Amino acid sequence: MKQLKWRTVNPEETKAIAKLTAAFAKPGDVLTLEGDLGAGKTTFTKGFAEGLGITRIVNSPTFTIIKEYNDGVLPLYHMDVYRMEDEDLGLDEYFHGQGVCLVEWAHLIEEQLPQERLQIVIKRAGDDEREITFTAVGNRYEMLCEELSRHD
Ligand SMILES: Nc1ncnc2c1ncn2[C@@H]1O[C@H](COP(=O)(O)OP(=O)(O)O)[C@@H](O)[C@H]1O
Ligand SMILES: [Mg+2]
Repeated sequence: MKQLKWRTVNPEETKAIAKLTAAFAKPGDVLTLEGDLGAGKTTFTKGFAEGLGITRIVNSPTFTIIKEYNDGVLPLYHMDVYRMEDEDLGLDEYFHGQGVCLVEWAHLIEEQLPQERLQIVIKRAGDDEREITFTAVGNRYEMLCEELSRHD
């Protein structure tokens, strides 16, 4: 309900968690993603997009900050603020829009984030092994983790 944890040994397992998470996404959800470069934040997003029914490739949006995908069952607003110091962008319309936001490196703009979010931390744990921790902030995300673990 408040925290969930997984360990994965390949990118497909990481996408599989994200795929399932997307079944419980609702308009206005904001998911944050943290971890090293190469940890798997964008890989997670690729599986999340599969879960929403998006067929086109979902690649790292590092050099545009934001990428929109509208063909899924819910609009996906994929963000990476790694390069924000070089970018105003009005991320607020997306955060409180009718889609779902996945925000890589979100803590770099902590003060612009909505107070409530689902925080996803991807930690390296050996070669192709990752440890993924969901931390729910807000009743909505406690609700979401409730459903996810029940159907997990
Ligand atoms: N268990 C795993 N989960 C996610 N990615 C993995 C895993 N094992 C190896 N990888 C590889 O690590 C890289 C992660 O890339 P990416 O998702 O772009 O990282 P980030 O967005 O966090 O910088 C990919 O090349 C992926 O193939
Ligand atoms: Mg990335």
